[PDB]
Amino acid sequence: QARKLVEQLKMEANIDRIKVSKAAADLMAYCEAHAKEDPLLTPVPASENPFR
Amino acid sequence: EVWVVGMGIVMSLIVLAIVFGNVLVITAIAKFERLQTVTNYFITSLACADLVMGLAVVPFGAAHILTKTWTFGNFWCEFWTSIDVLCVTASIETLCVIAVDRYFAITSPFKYQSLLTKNKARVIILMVWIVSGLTSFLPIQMHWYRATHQEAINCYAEETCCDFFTNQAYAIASSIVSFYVPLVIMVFVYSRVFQEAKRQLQKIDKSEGRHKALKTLGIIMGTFTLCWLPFFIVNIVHVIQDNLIRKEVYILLNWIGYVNSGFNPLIYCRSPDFRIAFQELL
Amino acid sequence: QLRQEAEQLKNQIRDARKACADATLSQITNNIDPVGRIQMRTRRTLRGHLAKIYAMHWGTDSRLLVSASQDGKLIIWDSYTTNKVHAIPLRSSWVMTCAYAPSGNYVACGGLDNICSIYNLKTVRVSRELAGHTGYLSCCRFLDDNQIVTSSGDTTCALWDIETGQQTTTFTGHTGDVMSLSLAPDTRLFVSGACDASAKLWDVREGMCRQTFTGHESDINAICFFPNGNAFATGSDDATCRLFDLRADQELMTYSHDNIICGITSVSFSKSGRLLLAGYDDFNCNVWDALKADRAGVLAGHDNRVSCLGVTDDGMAVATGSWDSFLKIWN
Amino acid sequence: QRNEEKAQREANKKIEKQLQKDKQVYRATHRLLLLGAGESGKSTIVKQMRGIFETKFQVDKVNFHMFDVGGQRDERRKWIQCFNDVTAIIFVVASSSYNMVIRTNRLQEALNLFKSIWNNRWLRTISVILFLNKQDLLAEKVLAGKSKIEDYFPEFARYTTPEDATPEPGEDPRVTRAKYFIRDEFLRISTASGDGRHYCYPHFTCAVDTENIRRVFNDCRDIIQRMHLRQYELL
Ligand SMILES: CN[C@@H]1CCc2c(ccc(O)c2O)[C@H]1O
Repeated sequence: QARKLVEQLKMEANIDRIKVSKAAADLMAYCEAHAKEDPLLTPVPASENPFR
Repeated sequence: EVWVVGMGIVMSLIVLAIVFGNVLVITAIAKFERLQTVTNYFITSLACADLVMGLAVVPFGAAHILTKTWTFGNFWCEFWTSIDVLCVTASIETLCVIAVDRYFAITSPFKYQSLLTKNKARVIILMVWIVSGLTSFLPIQMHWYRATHQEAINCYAEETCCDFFTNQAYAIASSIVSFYVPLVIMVFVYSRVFQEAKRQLQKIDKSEGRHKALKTLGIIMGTFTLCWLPFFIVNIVHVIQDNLIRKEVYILLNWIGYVNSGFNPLIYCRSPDFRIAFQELL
Repeated sequence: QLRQEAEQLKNQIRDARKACADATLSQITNNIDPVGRIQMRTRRTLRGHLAKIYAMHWGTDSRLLVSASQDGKLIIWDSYTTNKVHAIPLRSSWVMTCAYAPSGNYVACGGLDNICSIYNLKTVRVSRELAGHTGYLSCCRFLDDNQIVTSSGDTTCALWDIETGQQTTTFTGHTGDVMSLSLAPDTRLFVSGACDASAKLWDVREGMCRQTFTGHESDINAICFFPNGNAFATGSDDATCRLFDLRADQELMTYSHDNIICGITSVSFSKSGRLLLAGYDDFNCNVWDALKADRAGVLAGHDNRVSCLGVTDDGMAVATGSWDSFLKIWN
Repeated sequence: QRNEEKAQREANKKIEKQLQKDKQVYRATHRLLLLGAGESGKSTIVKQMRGIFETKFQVDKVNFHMFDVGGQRDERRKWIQCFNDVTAIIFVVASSSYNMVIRTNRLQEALNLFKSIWNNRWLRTISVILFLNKQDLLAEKVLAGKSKIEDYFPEFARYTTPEDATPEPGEDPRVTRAKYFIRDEFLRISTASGDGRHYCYPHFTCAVDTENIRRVFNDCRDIIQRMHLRQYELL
């Protein structure tokens, strides 16, 4: 019971964490680089749209 | 004439109100998928009938009253009369059908789902419209309703006056089919519904020891009765006894029956869903 | 006793997470241009379910999607042509999840009945019936044609081998029932959000919860990875949607508006990851901007409560299946 | 080419016809949920009318379908929000479990469960049919002086039997007071929260009773009648 929880927290303790600035910058870079190929973000042309 | 312009203004307001209300009803039903319901198909049928009435017979009738003459052709006089009869009969029969639907929904809740379907509702609406159209167009278009006395003959031959003269037989038949049979059916339906509501309220009081039906039924029945019954009574009388009733009173009661159409959608569309749909529309 | 040690380790984890933080995503993001207003309309409105809808899953292609309802029929639709390719009657009257295999050959459904039935589209019959769960299976997803991961009413999440029909491994460590699950672009990692505020990342091969995120104040109804796979977003009965980052191991942002108090049933991301789309108990969907956290659009077409929300792999369209038995395709 | 489109349209038409038949079958059937305490006596009443237990019993040519989600010892009920189209929720409570306290009384926990069901944001239009099991055993307990409700329930000390209460053809005043006190304890929770959309129907049932099917049929009929009346603003 409690031993399993203690072991799980001990295992979760030793995890390397990168600074939030770097992670935010990586998410920013992905969103900026892959923004061109997004029909939702940029209104797709009517001819290009399969639905309409 | 100040008297004439006032009548023109009041009829213009009446036709505008009828058209606006009914168009709003059809638009609200058609726009939203939540509103489309088996009973709402009958509501749409009633709204369409009243809208056709307001578009066709109210403006032409007002023009006939104000100008005191019929500028258009005799065939258009007959067509206008047929359209008016069709609209009135369809509207009243649709009210009767709505009452019957409520009766079958309350009295037999278990079998109500199977009793009424979309296809069956469409069949019922088509049958109502077919019988109304027959009763209106066929006797009028085939000239069975035309009277025999010289007073009607001169009016029918003349191309300037569009007045209604009818036999003692067609008047009775049309009045019966349009109003009296629907009146009896609706009275019996709403008596049964009131008894069921009273029984349910009595049971609820028997339990949970720690009115509303009367007001709603009073609206639904009394408005329709006070709007249509006098006109049909004088419709029967004018062939039963010609001398008593006057033409002006006859037309006045007919116009009360007309404004019944504009009163209908304020009564039959007070549900909160219809209110939300109306708010979204406007 | 052991509770003191557990509290000490939890405090150490909290201190490490706090020291790891440098600045919020808003601090970096506020400089860039906003997404602007986003307008979407119901390109296709798909009809044919008797009862209210809970779950849909887009196929590998953007063409096909599968939906289920309590009327007992699992219907596969062709989104482009608005045609019903298949309709599968379901043994269980109540179903709460759907799954469309990456190959498209198989489709699996769960339900209140504690059985994960898998149907072979290309033969529709019950290929395998998966049993061994105490509680209702809330969500099911496909690692491949042979492997399926199911979150169930009991705290355990399980990985199954379809051919063998037995649980290859079971994931334990949650307090409440597991409601939502999402797979990474690579099939190695997956998370599961449960009734408890905690949402845990799992490792399929190891079978252990590497990280646990507990930012929420209530049950988590929806969870979904970022397309990169480094982040995921969680819905809740609270009006907040939160974006969690695996490397940072803590919450990055919360998506909430003062006016809305309804919970979030389903969440999803756009292909680029800029737009977070979240369903709501308020009969409408909201399209947040992930970086800005400022709402960019609203989808109020549905009449009843939305229950599912998926975005095509191509990124062409978004489909929301609500409780009015009506599933609508937005673009 | 167009042949594939024509074949797909034909398949769509066949599926639509099958769905229409399924809708015709589905509309007739009325769905019920039988929620109750584990020790209340659900099994006996289920056998009386007859992970999830589904039974199909028909009365007066009306198809009733009943589901009973038992087991797993669930305390936070999330499946309860799925049962939104059910006409009625059958609640089975043992009114004779007042003295038996499972570490709070079982009847008190049943009252809490009924309150949770009643005050649910999703079951705001679902009526509850309440069955109070083991009236004979309740009578056996109340006739004996070992356990009295006043000791366990403090409101019973000042409580009195309702004037309009209808006693059984053969029943003691004390058991009548006890059963009516329990029924009013449930009905006090039932009445306050509701706005008139849904009601509670309390029925006093023994294990030997076999007329429960008719009682459920009548309760469902009343529920649908009241729903239709309120829809038309008549009630
Ligand atoms: C222009 N006057 C018409 C002619 C007779 C008639 C009317 C309405 C309903 C009927 O059933 C009728 O037979 C009147 O509106």
